[PDB]
Amino acid sequence: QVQLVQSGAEVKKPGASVKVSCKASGYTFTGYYMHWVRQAPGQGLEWMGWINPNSGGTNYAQKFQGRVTMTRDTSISTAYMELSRLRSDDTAVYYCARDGWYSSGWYFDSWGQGTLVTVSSASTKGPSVFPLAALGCLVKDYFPEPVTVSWNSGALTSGVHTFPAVLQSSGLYSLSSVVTVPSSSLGTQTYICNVNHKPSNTKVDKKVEP
Amino acid sequence: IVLTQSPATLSLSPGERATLSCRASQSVSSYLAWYQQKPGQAPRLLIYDASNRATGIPARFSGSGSGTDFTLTISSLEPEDFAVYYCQQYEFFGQGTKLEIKRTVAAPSVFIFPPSDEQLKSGTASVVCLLNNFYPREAKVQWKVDNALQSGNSQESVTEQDSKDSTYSLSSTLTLSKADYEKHKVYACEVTHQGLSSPVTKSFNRGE
Repeated sequence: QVQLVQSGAEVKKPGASVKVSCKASGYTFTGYYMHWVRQAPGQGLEWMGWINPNSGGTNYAQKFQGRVTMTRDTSISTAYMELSRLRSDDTAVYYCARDGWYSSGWYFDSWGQGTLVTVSSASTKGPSVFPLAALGCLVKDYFPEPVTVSWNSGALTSGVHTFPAVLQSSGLYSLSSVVTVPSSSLGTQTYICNVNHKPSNTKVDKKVEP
Repeated sequence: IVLTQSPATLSLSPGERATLSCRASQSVSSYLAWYQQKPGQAPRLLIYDASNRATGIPARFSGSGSGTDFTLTISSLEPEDFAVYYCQQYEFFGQGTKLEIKRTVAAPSVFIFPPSDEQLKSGTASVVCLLNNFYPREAKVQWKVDNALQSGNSQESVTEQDSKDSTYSLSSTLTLSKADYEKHKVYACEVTHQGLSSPVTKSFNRGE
């Protein structure tokens, strides 16, 4: 069984460079081309280039040419993709994909899990958690993605809606997590939202009360 | 060069047949491929060589077409078959077609939330309008401050189509400064949705 495991997410300032790894297993590493496809949030797929792990030869997309470098290390069956002089619009999920077909075209039968690369001139910051006294929590002004919100340490799951984050003009993200409950338990059942923003090691328990 | 997919969004119920189009501007090789991408996951290969099913792909998936027009067909839509679908040939991808579950219309449950006191102590006031569990997703939320329309000072977010009830939820946030927030009395969000006979307005006053 084929597996493509990529490196964790990264956060970079505009102008800096990022390097993503992609370790392969379950097949002859030097026997199949490795491609790199990215996907901006909400947008479609975009081919960047491929590398022949046997030869080491490359073929970069016309728009990433002169900014991308694709290498490989056969001894560890790992491919690399370095994108330098980054811009804000380079924020995307970066995938490594194996093309398994000698004939015909490029058919990507195995993909990595992706590596989110956030490129922004903003600095990291923990969120401000404000209650929404249906009740919820407002996870405002944080950077970068993501944040994980649970209610009562995951004991409460039914009726919970955690909305996708929005990028505010300030460069910071913000989302809301609401939940619907019977009105009989409001003066009795205690409702706490647990916000966890790993990038800043910020954890907030906020008791929502009418 | 560009691959154009049609339609941009396709909404059908489980059990029906969905047909996705992928046209090429130039007449190009019939070495097309179709992929399936669910939210938060990588694309999965479905069709290759325009009409060959990949490994582990159910028989309901089928592809056809050559030259400049290509099609992907699914016979009976299963709830697991609703996602985004891209066509690709060599280094060129299509913008994608989203396949959503068509559901019986449901009106949104509208709620409004005044800014919390903690935020007000920080000099900012965020008012949140919640639209819970509705279908379809095309809804218009408009903020009214003292019954006057707002613009340019709000943002909204919509969840992915729920897997349990096939509904959507929308969260809109109006953000003002404490000063500008206290210069006005009635804050409202007016929801327009085809499940609603008339636009619904949820409001509150700064007191109580």
